[PDB]
Amino acid sequence: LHKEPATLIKAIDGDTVKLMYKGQPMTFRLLLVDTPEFNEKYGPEASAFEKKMEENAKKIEVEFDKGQRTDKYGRGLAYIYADGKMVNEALVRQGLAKVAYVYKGNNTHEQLLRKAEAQAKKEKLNIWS
Ligand SMILES: Cc1cn([C@H]2C[C@H](OP(=O)(O)O)[C@@H](COP(=O)(O)O)O2)c(=O)[nH]c1=O
Ligand SMILES: [Ca+2]
Repeated sequence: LHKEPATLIKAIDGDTVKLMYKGQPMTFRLLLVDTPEFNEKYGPEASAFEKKMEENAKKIEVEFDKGQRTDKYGRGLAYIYADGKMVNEALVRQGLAKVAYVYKGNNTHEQLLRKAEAQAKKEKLNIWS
């Protein structure tokens, strides 16, 4: 896998964000995670966390996996990095996202995120509280 550039356009919620990628606006859906909807318990906290992480970053990157790069809704499917730190992993590690939507051939960082989930659950953080 390879990191590619992108620039924040707008935070949307815990697991979607609008980025400019190859000079075009795109909505991205974070691979391998599920945040609560804003509507839902810890939804606003997940959204805030993503937003702060992305907005505070000097450099956003996107990293596609080996399989499909867009979903059925035309969202890009990627791992997103903020100043080299994976947003997908960070949400999971803080108990603000569950590992979810693990489809074969876009699951390169599954075990990394599962480990983060186990640590969050051990610490009874947020969703695991
Ligand atoms: C994360 C992810 C979601 N999706 C689709 C599956 C779900 O379909 P449905 O909309 O039919 O439920 C939806 C979940 O996204 P959200 O969690 O943003 O709603 O996005 C993929 O197809 N591939 C993926 O990697
Ligand atoms: Ca969601």
